[PDB]
Amino acid sequence: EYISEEVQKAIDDSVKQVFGIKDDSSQVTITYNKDKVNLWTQQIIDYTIRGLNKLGKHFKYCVTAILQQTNHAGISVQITAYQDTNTDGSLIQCYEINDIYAIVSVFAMAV
Amino acid sequence: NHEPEVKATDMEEDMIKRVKEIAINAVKEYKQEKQIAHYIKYEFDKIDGYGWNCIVGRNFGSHIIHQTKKYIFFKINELCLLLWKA
Amino acid sequence: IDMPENSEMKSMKNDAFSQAKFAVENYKFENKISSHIKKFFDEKYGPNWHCVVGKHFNAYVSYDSKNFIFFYEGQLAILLYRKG
Amino acid sequence: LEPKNPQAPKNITVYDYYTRKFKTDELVDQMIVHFSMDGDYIWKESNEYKTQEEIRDTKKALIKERNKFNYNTRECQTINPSIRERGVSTEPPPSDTICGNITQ
Amino acid sequence: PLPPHIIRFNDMAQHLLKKVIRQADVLIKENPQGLEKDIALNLVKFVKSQPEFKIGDGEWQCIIGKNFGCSLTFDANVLAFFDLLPSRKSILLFKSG
Amino acid sequence: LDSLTEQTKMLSTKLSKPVKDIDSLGYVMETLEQIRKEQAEIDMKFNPVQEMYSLLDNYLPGGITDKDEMDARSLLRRNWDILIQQAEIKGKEYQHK
Amino acid sequence: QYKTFMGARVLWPPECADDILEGAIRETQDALKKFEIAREGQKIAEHLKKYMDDHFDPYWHVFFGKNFGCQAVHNKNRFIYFYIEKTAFLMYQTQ
Amino acid sequence: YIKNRFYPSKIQKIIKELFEDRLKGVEYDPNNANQLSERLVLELREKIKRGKVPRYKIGVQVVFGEIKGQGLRIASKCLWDVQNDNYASYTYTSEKVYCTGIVFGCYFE
Repeated sequence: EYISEEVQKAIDDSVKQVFGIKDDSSQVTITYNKDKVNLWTQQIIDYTIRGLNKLGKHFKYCVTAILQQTNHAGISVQITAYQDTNTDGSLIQCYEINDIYAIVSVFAMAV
Repeated sequence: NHEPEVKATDMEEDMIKRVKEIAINAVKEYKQEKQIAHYIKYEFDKIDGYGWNCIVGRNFGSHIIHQTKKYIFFKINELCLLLWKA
Repeated sequence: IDMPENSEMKSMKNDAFSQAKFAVENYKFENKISSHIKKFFDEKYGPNWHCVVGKHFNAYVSYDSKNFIFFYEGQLAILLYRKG
Repeated sequence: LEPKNPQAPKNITVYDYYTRKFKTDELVDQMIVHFSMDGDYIWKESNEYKTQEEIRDTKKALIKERNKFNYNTRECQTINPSIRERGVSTEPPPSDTICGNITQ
Repeated sequence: PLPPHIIRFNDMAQHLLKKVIRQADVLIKENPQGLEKDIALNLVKFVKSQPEFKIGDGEWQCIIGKNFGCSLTFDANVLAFFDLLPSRKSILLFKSG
Repeated sequence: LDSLTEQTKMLSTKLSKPVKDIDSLGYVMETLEQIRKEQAEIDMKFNPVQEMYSLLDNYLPGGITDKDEMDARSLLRRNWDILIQQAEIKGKEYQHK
Repeated sequence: QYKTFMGARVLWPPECADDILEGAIRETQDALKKFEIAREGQKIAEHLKKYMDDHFDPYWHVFFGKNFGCQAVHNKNRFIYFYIEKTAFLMYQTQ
Repeated sequence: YIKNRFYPSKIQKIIKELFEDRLKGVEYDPNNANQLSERLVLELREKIKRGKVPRYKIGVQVVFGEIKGQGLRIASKCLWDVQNDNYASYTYTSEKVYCTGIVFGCYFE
């Protein structure tokens, strides 16, 4: 009784509301910062979980986030688990603005 | 394997030797055409400022310009490497 | 009975025979024979070659002029040509 | 499960023109990607504003004193072999089948 | 509907490439034999003529080939490289930067 | 051999013929260099002669009729070597003066 | 267990895709019936690979006979393997 | 006990053939996109009906849209005993539209 499409919609609401700005200039006046990246990761995760517990669904979630500095290095993000067919599942998302390569990985399970 | 060889060149001797070394290193390190061209264009952009162009291929036609002493066209083991500036 | 040609000087034609005669005896499966011939010619002359071994088969390929060798080696038949 | 990516090759080869061999590579990247888009909008970066505004500045001051003397055309073309389609045939070798009796 | 093709790399707005595809196709059909010189000449003389393609840093260049690789200081705006499936001619179009 | 040689030697005699093109050059030097780029294509259309005379002088060195062969072929490559040398030297000294 | 198909015994489920399948599963016997005979050799696979390269992706490889069997790695999901009247057909596309 | 089994690529077959011959390079018209999906989903379901899987339950799913300066990510997870149950998935994208279909299969027991 859910849809991972909407799970992704909620993740997108969270991220693009926290840092995403429609007018694309403040997003590079906000470039990757060694001092502020801790605040970024923690607050992204906290706001995302606040969005998730806004949902009254009885399913159980767990979240992971990755923040990459630059495209030169390259990365591979892969997912795998072991759960129940009907209700459980997962979700991934890649995200890019100018110089921040964000990735979110969520697991949703029954009970 | 075999050393480079110029089919048409306009460079000085010491500048020929540098592009020889950079081509050898590029081909030993990278294995892709765009990667080799990007790396050599980068090497000569670091050594000689801005405005380098490098065409790396197997059968192409070109009609280009350059600075008078910044052009070279040489082949390595059936690889046509052209290079020029501006 | 059939010997398609290649470049003069016997630079590659003399090579292909001497290589394939060792290849055929050294192995039983065609895999090692054909891979040996192709892998050698890649190091020797060209970037990409193509080799076929077998008793009976017909083929029709595109290739580069004077780079198509085909010979009935013993009971077997070996085809080779550059392409790419 | 440790996911394998469908719609992917399993190993990558490429010719080395320094070491005249090939060399294959059996590790393949397995991230499904569609529509990567490159951008050209650059906001108060340290590295790009300098490198653009400086070159435009120097060009315009130079022309304020066509200016680089007229260039010279060139030409070069490579050798392009022709593509031919030729197909040949082998044949199953013949065999014989006799019958003989045993003598005294 | 466009004629089938494989855009290996394009940078200009899509209607520019539409025009390029249609004229390059009809031109490869009108000149099915000869050298790629004539193809290049006719394509440049047509492409340079239209009131469109207004902006240019340098000027027009077209290259036809079947096996190569290159790297150019193309004008950051216009660049096209694609293939015509029936004849498989890797055709390239840009403006000098 | 004769035709290709008359071409290359004509390029050389254009480099050397008029006191004008000797001292005050013009756009004609751009055409000389154009023919020098073409010189690739010129040797491409000449290469049938290299292998053919190779097959000929394999078992027929000549010595009697090889006079004009020596003249023409060596005249081609003479234009080539003076091309490299005079291109370099003339470029440098015309830059000096 | 080599399940039946309106064309032939196909290893169900296989590792290819049905425009290719239906095309091959109709084209193999269409080719063999129209003007072709089992007496001729690979002038069959000639027209088969030609037809495949004409419509579908260009780089194909065909192997058919009465005794063969292969492992390999190819383009994902481009593996046709079917028997027909005790004659194994195998086809795969490589980029 | 599973004598007749499900492997991915015959449904992957059906789904490819279906996609080319039905989409035939159609544009993304907004007034009929959802109903185009409605039609071809049921056609695909009919095809898996002859898809020769007795106890394998079929969770059909399809995506259809147009590509316009638009980055996208679609992924699923598999949730079954690998010995019996399996999945299938195909993508098909032209110059301006993209249609991708997935089909589950779960051996009933």
